[PDB]
Amino acid sequence: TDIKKDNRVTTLTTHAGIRNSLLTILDQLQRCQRSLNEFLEEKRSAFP
Amino acid sequence: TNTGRVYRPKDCERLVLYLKDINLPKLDKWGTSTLVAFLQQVLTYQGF
Repeated sequence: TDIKKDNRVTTLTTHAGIRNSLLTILDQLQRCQRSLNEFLEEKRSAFP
Repeated sequence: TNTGRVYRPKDCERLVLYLKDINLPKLDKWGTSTLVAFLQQVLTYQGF
C-alpha cells in the first residue's frame, strides 16, 4: 500500500526500517513451507 | 550526531515509555522524589 502511495524507487531506501520486515516475512514463509510438507506428500501419493 | 551523542528508537518512529505507577516512588525527608525530578528534567530539557 505504501508503495502504491509513492512509487519512486529510492523510497525503499527511506522507509521505516523495512529490512527486518522483509527478513521476517521470508522466515515465516519458510516455516509455513515446513508446515506444508505433509500436504505435499498427500498430493504426491495422489498423482503418481 | 553533531552537538553531543543522542538516542533514537530502532526500526520505528515513535517510541513510547509507558510508566505504570507515579504516586508510588519514594520521597526523601523534604518531599522531592528523584524520579519525578529526573522526568521533569527530561520533559523540559530533552536530555540528561
